[PDB]
Amino acid sequence: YLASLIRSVVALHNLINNKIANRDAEKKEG
Amino acid sequence: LRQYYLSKIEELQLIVNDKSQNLRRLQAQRNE
Amino acid sequence: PPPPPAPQDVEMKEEAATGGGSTGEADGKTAAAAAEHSQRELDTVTLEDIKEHVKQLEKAVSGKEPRFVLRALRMLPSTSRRLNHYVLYKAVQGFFTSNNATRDFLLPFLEEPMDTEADLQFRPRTGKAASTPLLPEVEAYLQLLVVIFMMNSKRYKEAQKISDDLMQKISTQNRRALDLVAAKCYYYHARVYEFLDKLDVVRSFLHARLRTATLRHDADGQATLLNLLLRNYLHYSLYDQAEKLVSKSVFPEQANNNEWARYLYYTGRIKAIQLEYSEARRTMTNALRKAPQHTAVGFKQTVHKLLIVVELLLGEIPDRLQFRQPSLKRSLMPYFLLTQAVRTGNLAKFNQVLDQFGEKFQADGTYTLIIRLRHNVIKTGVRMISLSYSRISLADIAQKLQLDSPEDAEFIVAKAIRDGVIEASINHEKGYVQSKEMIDIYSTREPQLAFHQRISFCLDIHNMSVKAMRFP
Amino acid sequence: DKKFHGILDQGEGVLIIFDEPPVDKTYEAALETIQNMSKVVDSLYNKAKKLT
Amino acid sequence: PKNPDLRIAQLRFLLSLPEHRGDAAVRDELMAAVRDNNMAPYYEALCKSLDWQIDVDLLNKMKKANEDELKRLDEELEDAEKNLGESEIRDAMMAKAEYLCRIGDKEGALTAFRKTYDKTVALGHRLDIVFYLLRIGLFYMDNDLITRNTEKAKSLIEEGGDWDRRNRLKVYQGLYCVAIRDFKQAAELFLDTVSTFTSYELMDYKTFVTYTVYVSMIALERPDLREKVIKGAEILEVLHSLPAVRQYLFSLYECRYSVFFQSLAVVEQEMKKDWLFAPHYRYYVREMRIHAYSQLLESYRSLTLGYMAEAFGVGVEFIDQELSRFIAAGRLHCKIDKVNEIVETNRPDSKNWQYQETIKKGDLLLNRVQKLSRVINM
Amino acid sequence: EDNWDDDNVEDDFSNQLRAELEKHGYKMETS
Amino acid sequence: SQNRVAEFHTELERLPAKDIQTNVYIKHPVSLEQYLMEGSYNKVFLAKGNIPAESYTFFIDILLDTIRDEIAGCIEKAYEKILFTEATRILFFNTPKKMTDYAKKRGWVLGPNNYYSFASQQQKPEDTTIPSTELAKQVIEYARQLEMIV
Repeated sequence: YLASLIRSVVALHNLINNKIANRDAEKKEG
Repeated sequence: LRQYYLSKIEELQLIVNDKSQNLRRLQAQRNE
Repeated sequence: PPPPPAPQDVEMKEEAATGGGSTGEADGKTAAAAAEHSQRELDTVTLEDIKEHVKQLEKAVSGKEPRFVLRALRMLPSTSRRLNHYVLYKAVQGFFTSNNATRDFLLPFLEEPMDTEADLQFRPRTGKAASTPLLPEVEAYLQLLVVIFMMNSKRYKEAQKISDDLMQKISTQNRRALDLVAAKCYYYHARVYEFLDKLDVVRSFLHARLRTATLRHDADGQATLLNLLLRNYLHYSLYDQAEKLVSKSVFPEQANNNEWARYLYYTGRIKAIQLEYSEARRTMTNALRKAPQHTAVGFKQTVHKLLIVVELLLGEIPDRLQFRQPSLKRSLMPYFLLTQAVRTGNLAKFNQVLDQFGEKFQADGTYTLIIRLRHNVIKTGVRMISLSYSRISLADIAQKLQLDSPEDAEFIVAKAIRDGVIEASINHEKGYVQSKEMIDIYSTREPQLAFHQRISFCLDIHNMSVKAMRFP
Repeated sequence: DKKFHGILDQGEGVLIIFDEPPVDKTYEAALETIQNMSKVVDSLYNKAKKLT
Repeated sequence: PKNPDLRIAQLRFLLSLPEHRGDAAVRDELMAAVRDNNMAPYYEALCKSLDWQIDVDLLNKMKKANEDELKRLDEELEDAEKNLGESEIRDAMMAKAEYLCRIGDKEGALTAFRKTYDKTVALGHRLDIVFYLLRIGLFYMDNDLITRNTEKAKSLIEEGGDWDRRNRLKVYQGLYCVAIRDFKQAAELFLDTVSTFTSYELMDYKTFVTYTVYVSMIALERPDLREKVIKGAEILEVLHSLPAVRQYLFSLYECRYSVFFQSLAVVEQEMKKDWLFAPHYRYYVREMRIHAYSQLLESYRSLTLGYMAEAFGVGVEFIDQELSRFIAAGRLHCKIDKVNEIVETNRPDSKNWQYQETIKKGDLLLNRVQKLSRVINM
Repeated sequence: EDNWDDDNVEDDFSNQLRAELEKHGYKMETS
Repeated sequence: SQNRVAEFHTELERLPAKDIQTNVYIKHPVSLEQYLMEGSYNKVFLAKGNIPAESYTFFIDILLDTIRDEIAGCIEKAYEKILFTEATRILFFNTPKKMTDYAKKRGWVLGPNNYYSFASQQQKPEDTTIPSTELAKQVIEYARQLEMIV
């Protein structure tokens, strides 16, 4: 259970990192 | 009658659009 | 002259960018069920309520309406000519005069994005154009000799949904915004039908739109229509609660973590009024913690005022004011005065508290606490005794609860076991009420059952997170 | 003074003598890990809310 | 004399809070309301006491003369800033703040403190003026100055002069830093009492060690408490000075009980009769009773309460009603039996408590994770 | 924190009540 | 009297605040819920014939029948034994004609100086390792979520 809990927040970290670094880049590019 | 034959392709087009949106993520991962 | 021009800039540009990007996203990609500009509509829950209320009579916002309702846009040259016309329709406010569309030019302006040879391929621009007349009118909060104009614009918005049902509904999914529009308008519209009698025509078309969905589409619209049904179902809540529980409407699922909270609140009150308290407490606590993003938003003041009411009906005693806020400490004062009485056993002081503030208790929508609360006036006490003494006698409980007759003192125990408040058993050879202990919580397969749900939910969070990712 | 690992019984005059429970060290590290992860997800919520 | 200015708060709270039940202490405050105090609050007690007569006469008569003595070195700086040093010299208010903060009333002395905050950037006099301002906050029970300027006192001037100024930041105990929460922060600051000799503040170092040994009881039960209070040279020296407080400590450390209750009553004799009773000492008396019952109830699985009565004192029915309150309160985990006079205790094994704590913490974490998941990606 | 943080008890009767019990009939004739 | 308490409380929304002052004969059915949640059972059987305006005695006797049925079917597993005095005045009456009616109702028959026969308890058998195969399903699914490509 602790392994699943310690995996989920790493997945969420990757998700919000990709979304922020994508959206700011398309703000610059557009 | 005919509007049934519209709404069926509406649902099929929704499924096609969702799967075509899902495929591009896997295409990007394969490319990387 | 300093107050006009800066709203004229930011409140031109936010919705110009919103409309342009919404049309560009809804047509450029077919996967715009949850676009970026959807969050823009979330901003419209909070922007225009503090942005502008009246049309800003110093020549600022009254000119926004005839420009944004003059939209022809046949192709790229017509849209470019609209971009050229934007400068004149911008400067007409600050230079000469903003046109006085004083609360009446919303009805003949339905054909205004049909005048001057307009084609309507983007239905959401017409949805936002039908959303706009409530900005200087129902968001001004006057409700004085004006009601028929919002009802007319809402019938025009209904005709827009008939257009979404009949005119080119080729996988646009605009209803996923429109139902959200049918959120916000039919909030204050509901307030209009709160002002007058029962909304029977609203009941009929709400049921009709409730079953218009699901088979057509299902994303965050059926939940809003269900909740907008159920609030005024609970207004005249006479026998329809059985209908609401047999209403197979646990469907909702994703609701942006906000609508699901008030849906849980509503079904919690339904289940709380029908004597099932233990199931009501957990969903009440779930609804309280579901969206506590801001302090004292009105919803919290009511769910917190129902929560320990049903907890005191159960028997457990928490203190109320443990979240002292700008509108929690002083708003729950007779609440604290009532919750101080259950720890004691004084019935006369509790009756004096109830009679002193019965008008406020009737204002809270909690008429029927007292019709059960006196039962808990004994019941809580005996559970405290059943928490304190592992093996209590039959005669000591008479003076430990001042219940006079020993048979009367030993009769609440003959109910509290059966519904379930204490594990203890009584035997008629000693007259002694004695309980056991539980050790096997970790010894048996109790933790694995909860752990499987926790593991499944936690690991599925990873899948849902990875499923929305990189878009080069 | 935690010199002897038993429990007396007072009115029966019996000295109960028994050992101490070993292990139960995984759960303490798990609880501190979960609290530290609450700090981590607080920082992640801050990062997500700053740039939307 | 801003460092002896805390006589204002000290004797004004020595009377003014127990003035509801203080007769000779009114006469004690009489030759200090007029003879040496700041300002016009020397009247103020007529809102509680009698109308006053004579203090109208003299106290104005000196004060304007003191205002006539307030030209002082200001004009001497006006004829002494002719030197072009800093357009200033250490003659004026920066060397005259003792009157305007000692005799100045806080409605103007707060502005005087701000005036002498516009001063030299030397850290020592700045830290001194901040300690003076903290004491001036403790003068009138403002409970906002002693909140705001304490962060300045501890953190903002923490760039030099440390390890010897830290015995002047000991005012952050009993002050808005340490309220009626007579617990780990307050007792930790009080346990850093590596000193015997007096440094003003609260007066009468015996009172400081009684305060330290009073907060030590609510500090720890016995995790290494025997080193920090029992086995110390100076604390045993002042315990040799003060016999009844030594009895109060040794009736709990030796686990004798009984007479400990008598010592509690003696502590009651100065629990509220001091100045610091405007917050209540109920969260100390009840905590001591629960602590005593916890140390008695440990190492006794099946204890008859007839033994417990003789162990603690009297009151078999008092023992019954006290445990009936305290068990169902939530603390003191045991299960009293009304018949057969047995008080049986139950203690959770260290796998179930840990299971409950993991379940609760994981529940709040999974709720936070799901909320964060709903914030992004709609 | 105001003056007492939270919780506490509002019985308004427990003020060295064991000493009052010891004073109650001379500790019940020193039981 | 149809052992319905949910329909009672959801039914109590017709009169918002009217029922307290008036409804003097109707005070008895609404206060009977209040008495039911109290130990006024002996007072309930004493108030079986205090009805002010008109008789309509049928629901009063069905109320009697349902109260005795709820008591008789509600306590058969927490207590262990009853005697002649330990359940006559506790459940039935002060020795009523219904003696024989309660002597032939169900288990624990009474009459010869003590109430005996038809004891009721539990054995609680268990194995608890039966869902182990089910546990296998669970753990394999875990690896399933760990191993299909996202």
